[PDB]
Amino acid sequence: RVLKYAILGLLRKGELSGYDITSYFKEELGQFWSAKHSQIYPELKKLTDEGFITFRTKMYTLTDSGKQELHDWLIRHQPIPETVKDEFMLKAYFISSLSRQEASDLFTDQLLKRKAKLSDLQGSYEKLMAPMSFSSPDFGHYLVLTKALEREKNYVSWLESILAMID
Amino acid sequence: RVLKYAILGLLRKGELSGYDITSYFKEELGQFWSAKHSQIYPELKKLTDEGFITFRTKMYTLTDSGKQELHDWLIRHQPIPETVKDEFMLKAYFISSLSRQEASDLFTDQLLKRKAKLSDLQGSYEKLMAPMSFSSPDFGHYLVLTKALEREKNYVSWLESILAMID
Repeated sequence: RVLKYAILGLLRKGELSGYDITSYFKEELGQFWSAKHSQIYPELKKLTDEGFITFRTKMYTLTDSGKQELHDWLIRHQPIPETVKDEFMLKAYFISSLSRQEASDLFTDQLLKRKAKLSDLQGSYEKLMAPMSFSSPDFGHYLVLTKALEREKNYVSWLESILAMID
Repeated sequence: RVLKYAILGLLRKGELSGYDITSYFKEELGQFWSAKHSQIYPELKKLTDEGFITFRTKMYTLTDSGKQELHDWLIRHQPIPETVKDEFMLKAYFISSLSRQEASDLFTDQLLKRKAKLSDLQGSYEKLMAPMSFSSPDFGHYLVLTKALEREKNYVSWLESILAMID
């Protein structure tokens, strides 16, 4: 039920259609929480049968039960997950099988793609910021944007310093 | 076949038993590439039927075919994946449903756990470094250690600066 709390959360500010919920997944949310389109409507239906959302004629809204379910999940302290899979880093672990030139080529290609990804994130940041506060309506978007930005900058920085060792 | 290239890579320096391959997963590799124990021996068997590894009496070794298969995968340029799921960041996106105090409590608990995780990584780093070079036999381990270190430092740093905004 990977989509349960994503959908409950998307509804936290009022009603949305199933189209709208899908677009929120295909846009700013499905960067850090991707959904298969084949899973949205089963989850919507399951949340309905569970009494967490209701609908009108189709526009879904949180029920009070759904609001409470969302709230309990938000404040819950969870163990931090096991490291997220990174296929490139599996390669890095096995670097003894690469020549110096092949490792340089591999890391350089990775650096290029992550700087390019960083560039897209810096664009979305300047678009969003075109004075942030806790209760600002965009604070949540600002949180995921800056986390992703910081993450790519650090990845870029690590790649550059390994390239400086390799080369 | 999530384990295919992890196992081929574990064998790149010579023969290993299935026990040894499992321990490499339960130790330094299964941090950034976890395996279910129920998947190791099916993968070993599949790689055997594929001619990528062979065995003696059970000690598995790469075949020349397996070495080539590993090599082709290493040098291949792949698209960088969609962002890795982070449940905490889904919460951060939905922060408008939290009071200031609840968000502070949530972020503070996250900061504590990631600093503690950073501490374990800094210990493994000082243990490993008890003068790194490209062809050093530990370079691969040094790559995954420093990537994970840099990653937790940046996460800690981002959490601290959000806490400085929230509080």
